[PDB]
Amino acid sequence: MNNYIFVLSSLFLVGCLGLALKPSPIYGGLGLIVSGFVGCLMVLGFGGSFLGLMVFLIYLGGMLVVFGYTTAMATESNWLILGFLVLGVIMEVFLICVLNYYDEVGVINLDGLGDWLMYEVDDVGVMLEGGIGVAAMYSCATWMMVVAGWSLFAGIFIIIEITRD
Amino acid sequence: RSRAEYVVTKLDDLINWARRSSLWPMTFGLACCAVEMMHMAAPRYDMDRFGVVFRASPRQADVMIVAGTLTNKMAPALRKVYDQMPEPRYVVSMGSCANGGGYYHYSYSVVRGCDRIVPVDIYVPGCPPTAEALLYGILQLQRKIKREQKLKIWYRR
Amino acid sequence: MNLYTVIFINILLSLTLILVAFWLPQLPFSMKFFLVAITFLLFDLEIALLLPLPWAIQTIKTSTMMIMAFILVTILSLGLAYEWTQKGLEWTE
Amino acid sequence: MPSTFFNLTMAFSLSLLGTLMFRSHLMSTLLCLEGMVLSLFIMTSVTSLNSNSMSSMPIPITILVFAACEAAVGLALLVKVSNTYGTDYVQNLNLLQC
Amino acid sequence: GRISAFLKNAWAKEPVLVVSFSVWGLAIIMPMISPYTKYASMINKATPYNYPVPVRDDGNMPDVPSHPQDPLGPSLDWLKNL
Amino acid sequence: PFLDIQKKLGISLDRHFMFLSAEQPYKNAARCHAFEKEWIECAHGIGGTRAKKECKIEFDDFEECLLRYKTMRRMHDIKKQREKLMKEGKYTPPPHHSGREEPRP
Amino acid sequence: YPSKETAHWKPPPWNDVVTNMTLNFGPQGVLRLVLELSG
Amino acid sequence: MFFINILTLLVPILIAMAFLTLVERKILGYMQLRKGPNIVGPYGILQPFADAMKLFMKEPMRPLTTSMSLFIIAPTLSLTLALSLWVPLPMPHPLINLNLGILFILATSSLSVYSILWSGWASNSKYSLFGALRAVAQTISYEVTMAIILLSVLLMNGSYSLQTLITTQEHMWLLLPAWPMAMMWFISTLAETNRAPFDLTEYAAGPFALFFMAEYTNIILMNALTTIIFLGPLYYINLPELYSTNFMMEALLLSSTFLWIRASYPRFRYDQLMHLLWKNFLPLTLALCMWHISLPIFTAGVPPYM
Amino acid sequence: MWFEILPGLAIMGVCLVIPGVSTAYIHKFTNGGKEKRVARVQYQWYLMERDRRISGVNRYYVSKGLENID
Ligand SMILES: CCCCCCCCCCCCCCCCCC(=O)OC[C@H](COP(=O)([O-])OCC[N+](C)(C)C)OC(=O)CCCCCCCCCCCCCCCCC
Ligand SMILES: CCCCCCCCCCCCCCCCCC(=O)OC[C@H](COP(=O)(O)OCCN)OC(=O)CCCCCCCCCCCCCCCCC
Ligand code: SF4
Repeated sequence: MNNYIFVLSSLFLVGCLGLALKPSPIYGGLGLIVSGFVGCLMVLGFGGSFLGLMVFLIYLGGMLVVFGYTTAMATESNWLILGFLVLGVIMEVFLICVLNYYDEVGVINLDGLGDWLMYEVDDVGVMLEGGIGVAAMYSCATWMMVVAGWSLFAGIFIIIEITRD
Repeated sequence: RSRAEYVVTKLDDLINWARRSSLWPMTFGLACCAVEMMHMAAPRYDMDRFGVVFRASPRQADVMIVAGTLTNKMAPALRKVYDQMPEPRYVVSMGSCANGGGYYHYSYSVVRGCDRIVPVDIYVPGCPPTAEALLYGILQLQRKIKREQKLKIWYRR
Repeated sequence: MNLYTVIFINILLSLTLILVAFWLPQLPFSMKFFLVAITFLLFDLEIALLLPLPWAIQTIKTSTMMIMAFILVTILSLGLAYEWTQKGLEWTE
Repeated sequence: MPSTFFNLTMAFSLSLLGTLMFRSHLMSTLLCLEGMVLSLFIMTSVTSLNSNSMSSMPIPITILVFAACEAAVGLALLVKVSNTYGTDYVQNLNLLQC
Repeated sequence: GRISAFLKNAWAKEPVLVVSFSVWGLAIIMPMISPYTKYASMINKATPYNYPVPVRDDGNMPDVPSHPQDPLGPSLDWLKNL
Repeated sequence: PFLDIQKKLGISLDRHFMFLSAEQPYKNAARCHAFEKEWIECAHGIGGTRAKKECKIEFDDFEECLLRYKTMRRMHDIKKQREKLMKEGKYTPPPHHSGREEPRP
Repeated sequence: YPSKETAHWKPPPWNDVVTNMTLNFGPQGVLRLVLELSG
Repeated sequence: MFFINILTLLVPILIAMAFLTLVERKILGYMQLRKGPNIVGPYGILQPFADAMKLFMKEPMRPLTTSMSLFIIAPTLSLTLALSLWVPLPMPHPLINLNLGILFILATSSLSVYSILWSGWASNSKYSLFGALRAVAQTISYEVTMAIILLSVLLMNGSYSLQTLITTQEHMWLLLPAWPMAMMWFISTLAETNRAPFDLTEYAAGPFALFFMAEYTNIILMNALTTIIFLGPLYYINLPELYSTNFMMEALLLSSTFLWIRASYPRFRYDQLMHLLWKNFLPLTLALCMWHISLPIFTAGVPPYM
Repeated sequence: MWFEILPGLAIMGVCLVIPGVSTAYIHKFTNGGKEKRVARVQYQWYLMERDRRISGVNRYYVSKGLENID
């Protein structure tokens, strides 16, 4: 259960590798959805559920909905991408193995897998979950709040102006 | 007989019971007979109570009720819709037009019976036959597909 | 571990259902859909901004939080009013 | 955490290399762009949660919102390309050479 | 007159926008009117999510109490009587 | 920054959440708050070059707290030596490290 | 400088410058509708 | 014991789904002056089982041009999202207690609209793709209005938990403070479940049965969610069976209300549905969202964190 | 008549009685006649771990009162 986060990170790397290998855009969006779910799982494993549910509710929830929608109004095989994907995953296994043995405990350590996921946590305490600071954006970072709001308002104006035709 | 054939017969009973209890038609409805079809759908006779669901898509259909006059302009459409329907499919022709041309038998633009286009399981006679009689035809179809022994034939292969 | 077990059981049940379902029998683009899709993107990110309000309601400086939330929902209303006035909400040639 | 952060940086590098090596699909290019965006979100969120930086957990929300509006702009541009050329092929976009 | 007629026949033909705009205006104005607006901030301040760290006194300050069961300090009798 | 409108008007639009030891919601201290505070207290008022030259001890302590590279090296060395003594068999784990100990609150 | 690898180019223009749905309504069934749609 | 609890949650939900199909047939028949199925079984109780067995027994007409990957993925995804939607629900105690269960619910609905979009793109027909785009736009717009409505009513509640909602509801129903929100939430759940008058309506046998199962499961879940949020059942710490029974009764009335609405009303137009949402709900939703932002501030009724 | 639908109502009502009641009963059985203690915060999780360490059988629900104090 200590290799859970590393397995998730490897799955994210595999999904990003396939997305870079660029299949048909529907399958590319499917791989991006899988990578988004995996990134949600990593964020939930590392900490508060709020940022993970932003990934799972806003990134997965809306953004790739609109990617899939826009791909659906678009149009497009050759099956080579699966061949480079299996070649890439066996090369990835070989590369993480050779990096694991060669750097001793550097970026990758076999014995250190799962030992350094949670560094320090406040065992006794309320007000520690991930949504509290993002809510403090309403109070502490009003400049963040207003630049995000102005970004969305200007984005509305931009989008209708571009698609006005 | 052998114990395996008893289990095969019971499996045939279960499958045939499922297929006759859940009989979803699309009515390839043309005419007078399609009006009488929806009078069978009407609350008096209640094929929905019988397990027969009104207004199903041809992709979800089990039996095609050929209701009306099949013309030469409509016969390719009939054959195409029959081909789109999945493999466990039956055909109930209803009315003299779909049976043998009927009152337009000697017409230049009328197919003399829909059996020239699609294989008809059961013919319902009348012009129009009553909704009572069409429901008779549907129950006769349920009895007919109850009589099927597919795993028995496969075991005796 | 519990949620992992339940999601695995859910996926396994659905997969075995589709497996028994198989084993048992033996262009003309429209601009307006893209418009409502991007309008959903903008409103959904504005939801992402609005979502931490159950924890932002507990702050000491309730006036500043209230002012920011009021301004934000006001610019939601203003953007929707813009799109309504410039006919991005109807389906008409 | 260092192994998973290294994996995230290699995921970003792979997505960047996929962005830099174009194929026929501008949709695939935009998908690689959001591969980079998603990798950035996970690295920022894991860094904030590891450092317990509650003041800077709004930064993932801001990168998500800003990159999503940027990709909405890019999707609108791809819609314009698909409308003018029938398809979204990037080799149709080449008459500004002269 | 004309403005009153405009709101009147607007309420006649479509009340959705009228109700939404009136609810908007009420949400603007009612925090500026009700006397309970400050009490939300007072309650949020009084809610003790963190440990109150004791202070090492030199005896020059008499306002801080030595005991929690003392008359000195910010009591919440207003909260009990709210 | 390139322009100092925030410093001229005295406002703090984005200067109050620059680092980990800044203002935090409900006084929740970030990791290495003391180390970063020590580094900033050393480095303030002497410039970047003198901060790099003179506050190197404080910066190295803060970086070691933030990254735990030497901690990972030490723990990996301990675990590798313990695994070697497992392999040659001249050492046994104690009851408290084997999961059988009397718990304390 | 018209070379062999660039002589095919043309100068830019001075000013820098209906696909519709042909639906077949039908078996909802003795009606055929060739229906011409703009969205 | 946990796997036993998993089984005794999921299996009765599927039984409720099948008998929801049966009771829809019976209620629609009796509202149309006829009967439901009663021949198949003693009183029709074997009719959903016969329907499911026929649907799994009929061969699936699988076109070769359709992508087998998406054709596999869409119905299995839709069913597993219906069950994952069901798991974090307290009745009054859940199988799994999530900190942000309502966010989990909404994002699972987002994955469901992935499922319908993937099914529509896999169905190789231009009319099917057009109807798929229309259905995704419908589901998406009613999802954004659900998210804003639910955000405001939990601004009244206090957190994204559901036991916090039970503690909120233990004195009165949330229908009285948030009844226009309740009406818009009910309409939004209707248009998520694609029930009449918002149905606006490809797959044969197996996948069709899976989609039918998941849609009816989502219908029961939208009813249960509306019950838990807006109409609080009676909760007592010494007995939870009263809460379970009362939640049961209100969920059955809300399911009957969906079947009631389908019987009573003709379906909407696509332009009329988008017009209704984007011109009547979302203005009211935003106005009431800011009103429910303002309400605890000027009433000092800010809810606790727990 | 209209009461013929009440068989289906009874089946659905029963099979929504099973999930919540069964969940509560299984929680009480697995935690010793008490509700499943929820840890929404690190403080509550720390309390659970403290009870698990005090109880001496590696189960948190075995609560110890004054019998452990002389
Ligand atoms: C949660 C428990 C269950 C609740 C629901 C129970 C079942 C009810 C079922 C009814 C049938 C529904 C079937 C589908 C119908 C679809 C059509 C439909 O509903 O259209 C909506 C219709 C649409 O109206 P329309 O179609 O006429 O269009 C309006 C636009 N014009 C006229 C220009 C064309 O109504 C609405 O959109 C209104 C929604 C309700 C708003 C209620 C506001 C009340 C007041 C607000 C607060 C004000 C005071 C604030 C505080 C002040 C304090 C001092
Ligand atoms: C056919 C292909 C289908 C592909 C898509 C599959 C979708 C499945 C259905 C939707 C599942 C959604 C899961 C979303 C993530 C969990 C959300 C959440 O809130 O997680 C946090 C929660 C604990 O957080 P909290 O509530 O704060 O608790 C602490 C307080 N006591 O809980 C946790 O921390 C638990 C962490 C894990 C939770 C997710 C488990 C996923 C299991 C793997 C699924 C894929 C398996 C591999 C592929 C199988 C074949 C397809
Ligand atoms: S058989 Fe008679 S009733 Fe039926 S379609 Fe022909 S003319 Fe009409």
